[PDB]
Amino acid sequence: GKSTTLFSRHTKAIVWGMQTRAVQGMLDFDYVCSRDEPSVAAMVYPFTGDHKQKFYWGHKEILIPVFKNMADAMRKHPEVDVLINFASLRSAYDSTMETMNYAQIRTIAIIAEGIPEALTRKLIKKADQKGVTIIGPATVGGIKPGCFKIGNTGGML
Amino acid sequence: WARELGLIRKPASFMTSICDERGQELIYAGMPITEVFKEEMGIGGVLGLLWFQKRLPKYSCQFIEMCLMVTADHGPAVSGAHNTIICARAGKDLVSSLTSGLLTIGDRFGGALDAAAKMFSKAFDSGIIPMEFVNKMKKEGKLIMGIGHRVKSINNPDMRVQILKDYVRQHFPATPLLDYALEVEKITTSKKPNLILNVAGLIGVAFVDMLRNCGSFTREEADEYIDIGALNGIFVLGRSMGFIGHYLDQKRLKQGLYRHPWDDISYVLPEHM
Amino acid sequence: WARELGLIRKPASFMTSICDERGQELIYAGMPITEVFKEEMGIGGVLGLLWFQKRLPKYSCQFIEMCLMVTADHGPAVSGAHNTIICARAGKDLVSSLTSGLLTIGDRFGGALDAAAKMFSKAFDSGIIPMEFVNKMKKEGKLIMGIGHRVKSINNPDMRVQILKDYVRQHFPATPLLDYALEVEKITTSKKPNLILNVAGLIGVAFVDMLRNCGSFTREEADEYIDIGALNGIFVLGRSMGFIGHYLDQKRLKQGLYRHPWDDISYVLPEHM
Amino acid sequence: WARELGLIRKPASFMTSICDERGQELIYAGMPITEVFKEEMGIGGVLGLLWFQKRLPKYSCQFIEMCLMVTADHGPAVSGAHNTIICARAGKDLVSSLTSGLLTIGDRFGGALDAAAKMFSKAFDSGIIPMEFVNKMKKEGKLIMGIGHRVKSINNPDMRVQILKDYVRQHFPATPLLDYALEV
Ligand SMILES: CC(C)(COP(=O)(O)OP(=O)(O)OC[C@H]1O[C@@H](n2cnc3c(N)ncnc32)[C@H](O)[C@@H]1OP(=O)(O)O)[C@@H](O)C(=O)NCCC(=O)NCCS
Ligand SMILES: CC(C)(COP(=O)(O)OP(=O)(O)OC[C@H]1O[C@@H](n2cnc3c(N)ncnc32)[C@H](O)[C@@H]1OP(=O)(O)O)[C@@H](O)C(=O)NCCC(=O)NCCS
Ligand SMILES: CC(C)(COP(=O)(O)OP(=O)(O)OC[C@H]1O[C@@H](n2cnc3c(N)ncnc32)[C@H](O)[C@@H]1OP(=O)(O)O)[C@@H](O)C(=O)NCCC(=O)NCCS
Repeated sequence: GKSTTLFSRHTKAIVWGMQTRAVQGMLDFDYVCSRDEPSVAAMVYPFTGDHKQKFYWGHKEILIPVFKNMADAMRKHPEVDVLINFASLRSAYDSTMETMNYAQIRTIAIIAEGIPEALTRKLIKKADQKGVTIIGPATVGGIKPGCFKIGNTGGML
Repeated sequence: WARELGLIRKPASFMTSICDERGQELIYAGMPITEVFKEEMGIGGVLGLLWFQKRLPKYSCQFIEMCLMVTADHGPAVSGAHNTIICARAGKDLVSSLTSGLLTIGDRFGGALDAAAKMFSKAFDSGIIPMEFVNKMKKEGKLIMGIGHRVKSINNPDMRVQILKDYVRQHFPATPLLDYALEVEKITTSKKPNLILNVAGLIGVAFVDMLRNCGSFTREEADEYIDIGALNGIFVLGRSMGFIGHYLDQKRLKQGLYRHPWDDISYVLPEHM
Repeated sequence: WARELGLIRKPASFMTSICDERGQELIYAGMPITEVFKEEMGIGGVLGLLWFQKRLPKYSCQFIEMCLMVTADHGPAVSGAHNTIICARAGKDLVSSLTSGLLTIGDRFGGALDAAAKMFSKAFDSGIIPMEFVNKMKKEGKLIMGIGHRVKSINNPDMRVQILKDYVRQHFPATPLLDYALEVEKITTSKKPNLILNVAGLIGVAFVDMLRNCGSFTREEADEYIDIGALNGIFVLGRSMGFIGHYLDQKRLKQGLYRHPWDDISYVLPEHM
Repeated sequence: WARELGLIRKPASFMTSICDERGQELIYAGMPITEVFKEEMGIGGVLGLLWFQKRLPKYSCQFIEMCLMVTADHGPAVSGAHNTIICARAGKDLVSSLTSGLLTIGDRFGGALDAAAKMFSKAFDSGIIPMEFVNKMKKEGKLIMGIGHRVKSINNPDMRVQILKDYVRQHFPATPLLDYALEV
């Protein structure tokens, strides 16, 4: 039971992995699109503890939290329905399945190129029986102008 | 010029939260210096502003000042005062001597405050009763930090502990961890007279109580201030006074360069390696 | 055994005069700790005992506390706070970070209190009038230490300076050196509006006045205490509060390792050598 | 005077093992300074004597000197060099500036050598193969200390690493942990 709308003017996203340029481009796009609040709520990076990272909302500075575990970000950001997974081909499967363990996420974008087809099949099966749409692996993502932008879609400003 | 015109954004590499000097007036954690002085905040209030960014109540500030007073100095025999005196007698300046003395402050010298606070907080947060806590410490062969002194014991108490304990009794609103430490002290003293609560253990438990019950901190804020080493800072700031006093004393006494006597050193060297 | 029986005499390698921990009670330069606390001698009184072996009057103790409060911190841009922040962001402990910040305290940073006191005392001890002192400093190519502010010029004075000046006026019995420094300040403000008495110069001259007029020190005792670096100790102890606050703040903000940008460094290396 | 007559016993409060200077000749851990110099030891040999009290072979001393050479400096941007420069520009003397720089050496800055050695030794001492070591470190969310470079990926190797590795190949008798780290 997928949804007919998946990017919105008030959508929020969790970025998996340490991709500062991608999320900064996301925030630049959000600011130019006259969004009330940034589209990236938090970031998940297993190799550094929970902290906050500086980013530019237009000309001012904001702090976006970074979490070791997807669980904490999932708990304290219940408004997030999109996850952009920058995990490599080796950890994209586990990260995607762990994200699908959470019902609030309706859209998962997978950027990694080179995921084995059987693991991708299992991802499709889990998403289909969980009602979660998947911007398929080996992609740049997608862009809804005025509402949301996935990763490095459409280049920089 | 570009920043003034707003044409350029460059990320700031530093964050600060304790003091702002850019404006007309100096500001201590969102509070102007004249406002600090006009309402009779002391060293304790300024310390609270600079270290916790909080407006501590008057009794908390007075207790912080008392903690700085009791740990000011404990003679020249301790490692830090020894090092400060050696460096002062070597012709070095105040900063170098005080620094050489301070660098010995760590696990063995001066770290009983933070270790005592951590252990008593861990024991109290878990449901173990004082007797169970003492038995569990005995099982692991780990000494209870903040318990036991050599010269002083029961019937000849440590008077610094008595002063601080009296202040906490008649001023603090609630001291759960202090009562827990007092029960542990009763158990250990019934075991053995010299195992009394130290100034280190008393300061640690009363500092945790002050953080948790002054009303200016949430549980996790007090926990993180304890964890990051606020009590290390308390001891270091207190003992810097005594170390500077020792440096000034050695400079005033015109003591010469120090060399350890050879008869006090046991030389044990390889045969020809 | 030989020492107990008195057969052997052995010179003591250390002399101390500030604290005695051997006895039943801790003693701060002849005053027991219970007497220290009963007499309501705050941090200023304990500092006086440990640094000068004198029981200073209450106004002197409060003035010392105020001097410690005004110099507690001055933002993170100064050299010492910068070094402390760098060391804290490198994951070091409190003692290492505070020490790394303190090691920058010297002639260019933090020595303005002692230098201003020495300069004004040297001028005042000789008979030269304030105008002769200003002209002599100008002729020697030396700026007057303790004179000059970046923004505070006239009708917007340095508020810390004003607070300390008010306390010194309404509490000190006699401040000849402060009056001399204020005449010098009048001359230099006639030259240029922002050449006012710093907090450094005010603290130096008021500390010399306190030493020379509190009634506890002879002239040579006060001169010796100024010479050996008592004001350096005052600044170091005061600024240690702000440095520990900066360390705790960087720890709480969970800041990461700092690396200075390559664009801010001018690499000028030999071509072949 | 009673000590010159053998009438008093006092316990020694300190123990030392690296250097004896009471006698006529300076001794570095059981070896006179003339003996140190006549057999063409260098910084590495004296370092071995003073730190380990051992007679390291010449290749070990040369390797220690090479390690001191490659870690001598890495520019002014690092935390320690930054602190040293800040303290030097503040007018402090050599000891204070070098001290302020050194005090930043710890976990985040300068501790990668000890951490890398510790974790590689802990892995190698256990029976886990390099692949299992990589997976184990990945599972715990912990990067491998000693792995990673901003540049110098492939066919443009880091050159200090190349020099040290070549020396260790051509002089060391056996390098088990080096081979383990190279498989990693
Ligand atoms: C202060 C201290 C160093 C003095 O220890 P001490 O002089 O060796 O005390 P003792 O002569 O009783 O010898 C140790 C014995 O008492 C017990 N003991 C000593 N300190 C203890 C403590 N803090 N907790 C529990 N048991 C302790 C030991 O189990 C040992 O028992 P045993 O004789 O049956 O083996 C020691 O109590 C200690 O390490 N305390 C913890 C650290 C601390 O508080 N620092 C000092 C703050 S100023
Ligand atoms: C170099 C100089 C100090 C010579 O020293 P000295 O005063 O003759 O003797 P020392 O300072 O070595 O020590 C005095 C004695 O105590 C002994 N002693 C030294 N250190 C000792 C220690 N830690 N424990 C016990 N005994 C010690 C020495 O064996 C020496 O023996 P002596 O009785 O035969 O003289 C003196 O000539 C001088 O000041 N010259 C100026 C040049 C200079 O400063 N050089 C720097 C030296 S590296
Ligand atoms: C080693 C390790 C930090 C690799 O770092 P990295 O993220 O690949 O690269 P850096 O952290 O050096 O910095 C990345 C960029 O900052 C730049 N940079 C580094 N120092 C700089 C400075 N002072 N000013 C400006 N830019 C700088 C680099 O040139 C690099 O440029 P790029 O973005 O064009 O590639 C990482 O793999 C790691 O932590 N490994 C653990 C093992 C370890 O710690 N090794 C010991 C270190 S010697």
